[PDB]
Amino acid sequence: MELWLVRHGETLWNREGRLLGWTDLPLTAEGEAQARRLKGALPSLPAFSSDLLRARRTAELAGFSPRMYPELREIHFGALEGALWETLDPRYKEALLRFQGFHPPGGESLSAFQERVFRFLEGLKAPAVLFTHGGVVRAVLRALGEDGLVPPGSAVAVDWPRRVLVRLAL
Repeated sequence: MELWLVRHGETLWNREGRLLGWTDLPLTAEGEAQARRLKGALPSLPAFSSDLLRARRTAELAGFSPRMYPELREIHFGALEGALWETLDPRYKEALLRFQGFHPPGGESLSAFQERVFRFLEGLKAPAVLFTHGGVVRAVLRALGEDGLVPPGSAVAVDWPRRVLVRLAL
């Protein structure tokens, strides 16, 4: 199934290297500019979006009218929400880089997070555009044997659950 995964535009914490999960931060002005540049560049397929403001806003500025689904949320960081990556305990930093053995205090385990993400993808019947988060895009790309680091406000199309089709960044 052709799926477009769109990472929302820049937020202040995305700039400052701070963990951003369920904290409902808004897009910065450049984040909004990135979202607007997606309008007309993405296929006009039905859209779905995380219910977090930054994702909803990105969908809107991109010219879409998404349905809101919590399953598309970034992973909840719990007590690590907003945590400065610089002072993050190396134990967490390493687990985040490897994308394994990570369960932030009071947040979601990486296993529960990826299960709800992939479960959601399994429920799609036709190609669609998913406005979501970096963690979600990374989970999908990694499962497909590619690294899932993409820039904010960019998109990647995949032929789930087989391979990646194209990476769109502008």
